[PDB]
Amino acid sequence: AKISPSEMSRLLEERIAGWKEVGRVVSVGDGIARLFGLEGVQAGELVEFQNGMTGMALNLETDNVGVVIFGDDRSVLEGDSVKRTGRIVDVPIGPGLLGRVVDALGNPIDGKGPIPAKERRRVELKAPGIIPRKSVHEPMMTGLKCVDALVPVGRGQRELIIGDRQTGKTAVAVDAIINQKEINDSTDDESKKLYCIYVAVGQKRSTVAQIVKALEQRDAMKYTTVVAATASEAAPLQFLAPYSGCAMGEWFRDSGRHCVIIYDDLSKQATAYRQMSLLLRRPPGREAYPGDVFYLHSRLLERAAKMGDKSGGGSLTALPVIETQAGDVSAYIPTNVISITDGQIFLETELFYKGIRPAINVGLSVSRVGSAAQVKAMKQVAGTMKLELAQYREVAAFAQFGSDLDASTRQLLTRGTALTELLKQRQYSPMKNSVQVCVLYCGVKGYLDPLDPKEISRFESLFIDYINANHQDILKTIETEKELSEKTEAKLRAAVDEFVAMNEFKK
Amino acid sequence: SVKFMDQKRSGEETVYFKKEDEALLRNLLANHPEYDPKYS
Amino acid sequence: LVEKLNGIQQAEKLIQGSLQDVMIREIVSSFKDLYKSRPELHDAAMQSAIQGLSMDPVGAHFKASLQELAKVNLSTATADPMGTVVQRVAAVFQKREKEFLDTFTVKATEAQEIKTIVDKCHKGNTFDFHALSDEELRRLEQLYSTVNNRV
Amino acid sequence: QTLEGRYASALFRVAKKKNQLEKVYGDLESVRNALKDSSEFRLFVDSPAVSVQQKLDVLRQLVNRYKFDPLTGNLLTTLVENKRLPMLARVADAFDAMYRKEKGEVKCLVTSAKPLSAQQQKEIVAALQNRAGTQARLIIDYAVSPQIMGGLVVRLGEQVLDFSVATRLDRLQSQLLAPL
Amino acid sequence: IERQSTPGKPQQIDWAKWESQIAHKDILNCLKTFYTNQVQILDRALGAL
Amino acid sequence: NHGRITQVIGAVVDVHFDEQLPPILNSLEVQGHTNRLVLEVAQHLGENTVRTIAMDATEGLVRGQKVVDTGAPIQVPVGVETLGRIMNVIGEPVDECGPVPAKKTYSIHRAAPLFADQSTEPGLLQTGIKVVDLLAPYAKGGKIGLFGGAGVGKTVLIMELINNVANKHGGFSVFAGVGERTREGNDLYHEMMTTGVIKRKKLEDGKFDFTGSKAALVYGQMNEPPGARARVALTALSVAEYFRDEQGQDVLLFIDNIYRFTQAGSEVSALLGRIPSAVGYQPTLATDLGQLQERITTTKKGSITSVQAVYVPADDLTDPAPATTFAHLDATTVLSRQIAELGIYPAVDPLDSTSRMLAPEIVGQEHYDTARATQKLLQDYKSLQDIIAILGMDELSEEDKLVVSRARKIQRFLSQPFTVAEVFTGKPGRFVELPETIKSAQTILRGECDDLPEMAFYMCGGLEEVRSKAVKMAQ
Amino acid sequence: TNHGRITQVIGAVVDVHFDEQLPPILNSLEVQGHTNRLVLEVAQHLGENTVRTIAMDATEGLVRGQKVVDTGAPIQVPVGVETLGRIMNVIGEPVDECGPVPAKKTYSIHRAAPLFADQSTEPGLLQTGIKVVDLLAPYAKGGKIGLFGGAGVGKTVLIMELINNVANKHGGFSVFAGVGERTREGNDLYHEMMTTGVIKRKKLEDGKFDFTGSKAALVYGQMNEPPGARARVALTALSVAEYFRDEQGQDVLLFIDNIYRFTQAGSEVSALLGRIPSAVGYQPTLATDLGQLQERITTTKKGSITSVQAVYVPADDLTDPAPATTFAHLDATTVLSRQIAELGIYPAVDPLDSTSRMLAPEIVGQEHYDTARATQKLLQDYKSLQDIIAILGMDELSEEDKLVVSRARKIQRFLSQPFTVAEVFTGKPGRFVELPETIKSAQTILRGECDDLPEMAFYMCGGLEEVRSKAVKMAQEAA
Repeated sequence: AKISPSEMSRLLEERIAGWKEVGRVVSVGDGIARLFGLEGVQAGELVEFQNGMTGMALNLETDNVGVVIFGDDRSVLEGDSVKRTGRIVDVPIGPGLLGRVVDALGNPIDGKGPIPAKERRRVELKAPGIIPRKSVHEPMMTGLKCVDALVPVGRGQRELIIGDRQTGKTAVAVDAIINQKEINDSTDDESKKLYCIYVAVGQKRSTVAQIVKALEQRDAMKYTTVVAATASEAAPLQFLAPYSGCAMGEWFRDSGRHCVIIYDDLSKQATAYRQMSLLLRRPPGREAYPGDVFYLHSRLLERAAKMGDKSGGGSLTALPVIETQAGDVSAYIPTNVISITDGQIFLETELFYKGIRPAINVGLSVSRVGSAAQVKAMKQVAGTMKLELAQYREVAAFAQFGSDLDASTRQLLTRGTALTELLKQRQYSPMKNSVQVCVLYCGVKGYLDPLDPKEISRFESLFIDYINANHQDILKTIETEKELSEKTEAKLRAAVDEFVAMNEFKK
Repeated sequence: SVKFMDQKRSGEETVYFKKEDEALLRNLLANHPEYDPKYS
Repeated sequence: LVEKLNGIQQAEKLIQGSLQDVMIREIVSSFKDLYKSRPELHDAAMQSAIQGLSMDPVGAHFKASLQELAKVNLSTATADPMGTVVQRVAAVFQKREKEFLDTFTVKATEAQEIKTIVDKCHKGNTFDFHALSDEELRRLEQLYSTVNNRV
Repeated sequence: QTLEGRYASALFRVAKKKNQLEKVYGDLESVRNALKDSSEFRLFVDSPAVSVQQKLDVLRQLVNRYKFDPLTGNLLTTLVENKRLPMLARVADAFDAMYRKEKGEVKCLVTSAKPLSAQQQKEIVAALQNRAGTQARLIIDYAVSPQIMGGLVVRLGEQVLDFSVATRLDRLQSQLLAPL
Repeated sequence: IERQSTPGKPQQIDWAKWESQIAHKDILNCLKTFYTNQVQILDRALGAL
Repeated sequence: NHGRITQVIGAVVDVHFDEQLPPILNSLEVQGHTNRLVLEVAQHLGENTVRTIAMDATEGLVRGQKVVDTGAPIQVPVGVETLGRIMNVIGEPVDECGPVPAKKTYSIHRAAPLFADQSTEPGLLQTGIKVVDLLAPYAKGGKIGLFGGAGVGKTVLIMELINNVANKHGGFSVFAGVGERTREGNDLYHEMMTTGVIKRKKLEDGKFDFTGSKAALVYGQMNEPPGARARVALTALSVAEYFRDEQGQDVLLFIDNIYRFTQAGSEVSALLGRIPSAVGYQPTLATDLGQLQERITTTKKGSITSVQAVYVPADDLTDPAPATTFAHLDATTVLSRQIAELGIYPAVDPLDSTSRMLAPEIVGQEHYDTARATQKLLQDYKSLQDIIAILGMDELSEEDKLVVSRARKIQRFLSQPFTVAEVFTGKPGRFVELPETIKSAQTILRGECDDLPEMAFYMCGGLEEVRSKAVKMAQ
Repeated sequence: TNHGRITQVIGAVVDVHFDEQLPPILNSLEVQGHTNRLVLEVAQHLGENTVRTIAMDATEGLVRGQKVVDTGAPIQVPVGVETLGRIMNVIGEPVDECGPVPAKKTYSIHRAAPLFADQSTEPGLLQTGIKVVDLLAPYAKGGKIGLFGGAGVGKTVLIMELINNVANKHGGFSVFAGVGERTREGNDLYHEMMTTGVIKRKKLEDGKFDFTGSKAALVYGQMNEPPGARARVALTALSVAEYFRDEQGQDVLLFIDNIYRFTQAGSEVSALLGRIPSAVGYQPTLATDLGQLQERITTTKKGSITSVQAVYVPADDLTDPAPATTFAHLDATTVLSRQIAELGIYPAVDPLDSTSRMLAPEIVGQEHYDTARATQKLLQDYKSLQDIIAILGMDELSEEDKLVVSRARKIQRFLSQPFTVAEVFTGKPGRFVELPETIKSAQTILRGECDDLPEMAFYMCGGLEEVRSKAVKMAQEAA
């Protein structure tokens, strides 16, 4: 800081001296300006007006130049002078963003201090090529059970979370973020810590504040950052926020570290791009979108990658989110984003109201990476679980008509109901991998078939407390070895038997 | 109606042919002992 | 303590912001008056532009007012619409600083009240105990919960 | 660039090549002044009730009855053939604003009220040493927002030197409201 | 207990920053004095128990 | 600054200034005109030309008329003097009771509150309605949406919420009508003057004294141009922002047919020269709405609870306007025609309805479990509609028949006769507390009311009324 | 060399002004003064010595008045045995990080198709080792093959299996073209080809490399690249293959992944190039732009190119204009379905949508033709009982209909087989089923000499021996 009289006045006196390329505004409307001049402009560079507002030059026509404004157009007055800075639009990167909330351009909005970061990065960049990459072999612990078992996620993947409104899309990502605080606290190896970036496009600031509050309540902000391009924020900011997030994540990807980025409401980006192109008089396509939507999302999602041992070994995982209307996934945007991703996580309202929460349909949901992004101990259980759930999904529709079936089919129905009641979870209540392994072991080896379904919701909880109280060694062994030897098998079976002996349920 | 009929059909066929495959697995090795590896 | 220092830093920042805001506004209004009042500035600006086609009174007056302000010690000044820009700006300065210190410091009236009416009436050499008092001890407790929760 | 820009460039080029510059130069000023003073030639140009033949006939009568070159007549015949006669004034403005350019520029300029012969001389000589264009035929105007300090536009578009009071004042204020 | 022994001591505020970033430097000093006077007695009770 | 009209296209006016242009959003007054025609600048086009939208009819304008720039945007008065008073978009009162003697005026256009100046504290409202109190709890200090077509009971639902909240509120309140019927506007005005929400008193000298009023009114109705329909919600929001910024009070804000705010833009952008989007909507369909919604937010100074009625054209919830509006709401209530055709009122679809204040960390676990069990039951009943329509209930098993019975019973039990419906229903109103609803739902799910008939739950409120009606029907 | 000046820039479209000697259409222009190499392809002539071109790389950083140089010829890709074992871009530049291509020749990617007088050859049978393919949709040795399907049905997996089962045994060369597919997939294909000897990279002490052998060439225009590259990379790979066809007279294989991206990359720019959109957003020049490609892919009296194109089908809609037009350009067809993949029947080939010009009694004998048609009749008969089964039930069906349903289900499970590249999904080993074995097994199953066997003995097998073994195992485990 500084003092007014002796310092600031001297500074302004030193500031006032001035006399005698540049351009002038010719047309203004709807957050977009059309200039005449600046023949040496780079397509895509920042532009500064004579009132502090900023802009980005996109349409370098012959007569005029098309700039999109980062704010309101009340400042521009059709004749204002305009100057080019020469900088391509760029954002800061570093660990100074961790714990902070910033707009699309790196300007903070938490209201507590500036951004201490010295190195910047260009927004639009070339993705890495075929050679500086490697296969996906490490898992990304989501904290959920159905995901971590049947729809695994790796480090370097690009997995879509597609569903309807109010189905549990943001909650999946927030649980993925919350599950990492234990993994990060129990280490000081940055190669193993997982940092996080949450890009909120189109959301309202109340929602973003609620998410920040939910993370601060759980100490899940010292390894995350947020990029809020809300609805009041102009279309170019909603357009640039995901690319700013990818720029912030490429620091982790390139510096040997790992990262995960969640683009929330990725359709608002396409809405904003439609808006910009239609106000820049570019011609539309079908549903009024342009043709550059594929090049809009491919640019963004191809920056997620798993680099080789020569480029550090980092990663940048992506988890975009999409809201469909009436479950129509035959549309243009869902189809585009599905055709450029390594998996799918479908979410349904029928399953959301039937009682299945998270409401993940494990039939349509897939993961092309699959078991490579999955632990052996979890493979052993999840294979059987997927088979049993497939059989249950096949048979239950015919079974529900009150027909009378044999015991080999009654067992299928019982085990499927048990697993379906196991995979339910509370919001913001993630679980460790070893605990998921133990619970799914209890569910798969038949310690829930005779038990009542409605009781499982406490059979789980109590069992968890039991194995967190008296059997920490099993969890530590599973966490370290990442497999189930016969010793751990027998110990877990004995622990489950002791628990069922010590406790009593309705069956 | 569509997923309804499809899943009902699939379940009914699965149950029927599961029963039939159980019966055939019971009565296979008798009528075809040349395949039974128990006798080889 | 950390939240206290964040708050005081933000307050100082907004103080200096509003200060420079008014410092510019008042100089501008003063020049808009002086120009329309004085005849000489017109031909001076004419000559300035003419010689510029190959200092102006605007920059001259601005720099003059800034230099006259830089060594004022705004604490020593007068009321709000007191004419001279220093007398126009130091009112805002002092008032804002008072509304600041009253929010990140205790007030001497609050001090004097209890110092002279509550505490020493109990006892002297050590100020031993407190059963010798009225119900307003509870109010003193509330005062505690104000003071430490503002400081 | 624009339509009138194209026609003005063609006329500038051809008159720099074959006939002369001064004839067409004086012609463009006379035509613009006739348009801006008669108050009926403008409607004659804009109205569509006038047939193309009557248009060409009146244009040839103006050719004969006034000091007039064949290049400007061919220009007018082309603008009539292409339905661009309403673009006369615009074409004239473009031809006067790069340009009308080898001999001497015409510039706009503003004050508050009547200045004096002394500072008028000073203004013209200063703008002349700045231009280094030996011929300058200017304009006077009166707009009082820029309080008295002399603002103008030497007509080439990319030089609007805003020597004014209120403009420098507002630019300075908006500059010094910057943070720190 | 686990909470108040997991991070250990990441707070450890540094007055070198705030003495510079603040212009008053009259109440900051007394506040810092209070802080350093309380932390001494805290560590005292800690090592005493 | 003076300007001239050069061109006129419906609700759009192109103006030409000579010396100095006005900024965007600035107001211009037309002089050679009968009424007070106001134009709001929207764009700049070059040649010192400006494009503007008119707050009234352009019949009578001339290419050459004179226009005066006011130098600032539209200014609406604020204070406790606007209370108990109607005000059009330009602030001019149309109550025929005198002028507005308010000291201060605010601009129609203001930037939204920042990120740091927000406070998302979870509260609840006591609406007295069973469906919303159970399955879609309303958030004190948040946004609430009533989505519906034509003839499903949005206006009736808003009037019931007014009766059950604003009178029992104490603080201030505002009502905006954006392209709704003048009949219902006058009806609301007279109901407020009856119930004491508006306290008009005629002094001996013709003046009036609205001291004691607790509700402002802003009306831009169907008999208005689009420019006078796309700027009324902003007026109402300014009137409420004055309260919840300076006075620090918590306010309510009921808005009727916010969809017109977009419809006007749809019948304006074609004349402003913009390319249409999918269904003729604008490219700014999201920003023009978010700049309105982000001004509605609880902050550290005060609070705005908001209740917006959102039209749904052609009963299509996939339209871009409601699709965008869904993202800005904290609570939702989607009305349906299929349920209204069954005579159920309010015709709320409890599955399309949702909320953020349903989690067990806000409402109890008994409330959460009852709500989720009801939703499961209604979804299981919906899943059998096809097979019931084709084959019939006889094909079903006994568990499915019990499910269907309980689902029909809880459908008929989630129906309430309001007080404002007494004029076309006859039956008196029934306020319903939350624990009675929860007990009734628990009992209906358990099976303590399977003996009763199905038509005994229709328009009865609690369960004692249902049992009394079953008794009387036994005869 | 001429010299031009950029006039305006709109996305992937660049207008350029020349003072004299305009370039013909499709010529290549190089931008001067840019960070990396930037090439433009002329697409239209607008007037006033102005042209309109499409950029191969991103236009970010371009300036009006920037200088441009015409090359006097379209995008020339290098050719020879030096491209073998190596990856290439749309403009021929390598992206394998192993050095530059020391090719002694270059071919223009834009050429004219072979005329009608250059006839095809006999319909040679192609053995892939896949059962449903070898049986119902035999692939031709010298003709085009199509793999139509949406997302998640096994297109790139099927292409990888075909590569493992064909390219390694093939004595001639081979080409792969990735047109807007995933980069993970490109890396995996490159690693697997380096593993299985299809590529033989040998690093040297002096820092160079040696790709001797390595009967494969790779070309990539992946999603990250802009339009203009995705469109022309197919022409690049097709010229690389036409070289081996015409001059060396070799037989060539040509695998293409997501040819649909070509059309998409046209539709991305047509409206910027001033064209009016077609029915559902596609460009008007869809059929001609696709036929100019496809007609260059054909057998002649100098060589042969067997092509295999994967066609994305959005939303499982075969009525879309792109696949609708592509169907007419193919000799062999293979349509993948989701309703079949949901049953775990992989490969998820629909035998009632798959067709082939080769399935005729004169080419394949009547033992094959009648067997295939009987299989299709059986499957259609099974499909024509789904509603009766869903409404009434199996109780109403006669024993003839129950036999039909059983045999159809057995055929359905039997056409499945495990691939070698799906070990990391299924864990099971891969199989290679010859065609006589397939015909014997199908004839046996249709004749009724396996009704004694169960149904679950088929869903992972490659013959009847494995079926009997699995049934034997299930019977032993039953007691």
